[PDB]
Amino acid sequence: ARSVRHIAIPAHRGLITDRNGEPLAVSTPVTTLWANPKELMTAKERWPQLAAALGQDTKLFADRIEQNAEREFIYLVRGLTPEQGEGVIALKVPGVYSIEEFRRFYPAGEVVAHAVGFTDVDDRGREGIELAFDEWLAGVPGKRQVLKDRRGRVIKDVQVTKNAKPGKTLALSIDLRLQYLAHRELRNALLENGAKAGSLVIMDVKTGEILAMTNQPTYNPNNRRNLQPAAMRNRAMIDVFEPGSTVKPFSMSAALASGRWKPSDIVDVYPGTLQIGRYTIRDVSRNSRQLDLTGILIKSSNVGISKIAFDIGAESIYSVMQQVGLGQDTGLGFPGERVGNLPNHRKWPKAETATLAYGYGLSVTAIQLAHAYAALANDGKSVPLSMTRVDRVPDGVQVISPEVASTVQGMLQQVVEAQGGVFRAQVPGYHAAGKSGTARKNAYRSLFAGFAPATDPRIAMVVVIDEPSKAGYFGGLVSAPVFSKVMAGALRLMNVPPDNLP
Ligand SMILES: *C(=O)[C@](NC(=O)[C@H](C(=O)O)c1ccsc1)(OC)[C@@H]1N[C@@H](C(=O)O)C(C)(C)S1
Repeated sequence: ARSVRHIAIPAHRGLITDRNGEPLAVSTPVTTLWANPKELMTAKERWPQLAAALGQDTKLFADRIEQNAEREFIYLVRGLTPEQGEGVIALKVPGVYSIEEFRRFYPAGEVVAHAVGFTDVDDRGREGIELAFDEWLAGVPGKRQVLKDRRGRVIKDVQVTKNAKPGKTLALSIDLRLQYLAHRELRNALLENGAKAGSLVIMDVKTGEILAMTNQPTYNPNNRRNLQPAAMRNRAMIDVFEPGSTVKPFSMSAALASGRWKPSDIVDVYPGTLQIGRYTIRDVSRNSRQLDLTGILIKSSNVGISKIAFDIGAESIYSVMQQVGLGQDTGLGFPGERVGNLPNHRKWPKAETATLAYGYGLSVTAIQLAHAYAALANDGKSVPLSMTRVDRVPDGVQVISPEVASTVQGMLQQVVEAQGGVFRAQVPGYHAAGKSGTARKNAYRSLFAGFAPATDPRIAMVVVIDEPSKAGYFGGLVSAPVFSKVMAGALRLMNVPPDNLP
């Protein structure tokens, strides 16, 4: 006859900003319309105007009400503007009710779609930060007591038994200015090279903060009608790859820490191949005999790094890679984040020793690679990763000795600045450091990973471009130019003083 029931009071989802307070996700007030069929059934002459207001066929609308004439609740539509919300309310139909709800808008849209993420139809987080910090952002909902009659007509609002608590504001580590630069330059590299996909990550080597994370393809998270799923992949965090030659500096770190190698030591790489039973190690350029350790990185000799790997043992290389976080949990607690794999064999045969040392037989993400380079640039100290603005920097872990990291930094500066090096990664006005890669998946992954300024490193960056088709595929020519252009702008946006001085 008269029954007490409780209706959920939706809560306003917390504002997401970039590190500078620019809005990235905002809760917009929407109006949801529900109906009591049992009441609607007493006012059928109003139905047609309501169907039209909801853009529905009059017969399909009517059929649906009749089919649910037993129920006391149905959604009519979720998530109208309050202006179109009022339109339907004006129609004054018995048994139509309104709930005030919230809809996310993403001001920056596709520029930061993967990082910021997406909410489902219930305003819960579903991809990216929205998912990872859903508990922070969501906000516990409210409860109001209503009286209903036996037909389920809402007679009376009685009281609020639990206040809605709004979700909490969250400032990302992302800098929208760098995020826009990275986005623009990665899109243009994708189109210039007719490539299938790519990622670019920018990290603060001192604070562990991710300043930019971008992927192609991307999508407009404000356009909830397409949802092409391949464009929704946050590739920087969920696509694993063999990193190939971008891990040679970690091989070189193991070599320098072994006590068996100094930078001026020499390896004979002639004739640019080496038989390992069934396997044959090949250098792309084979006009070399004696190379020093720096030369082995400038020419990316697989023969040279392999011979060093045989001398020092796979264990020492595995150890460095594990300590800098290759194939390791990032601690970011993004659900569905990929960890890849760094297989720890007890002893390694020669084949597996060589392939590890030049970046096959492990799987990593662009974010792990960027983090690893961050530790190398930060004098061998790994600072924990963050996707949220860091006020108080947590203690880092010394994973490579400062002398060794300093020495390898210098070698990577030579990889960029030396005769026959990756000149396309040069950053006019600054000393930049890094290493190119070109990985087989004929299908190629183009890689460049590095940091700047070499004098006092601030920024680590990774560029991954999947299946370039138009103009070659070497990391040194496809990805290096992107690193150059994004590092040119990012350093200046952060007011990092040019270090290419007397
Ligand atoms: C590292 O990435 C690199 N890559 C290769 O040797 C490739 C392979 O595995 O066959 C490759 C050779 C020709 S095209 C792809 O060594 C494991 C070397 N580093 C690359 C780079 O710096 O971009 C080279 C110079 C292409 S070879």
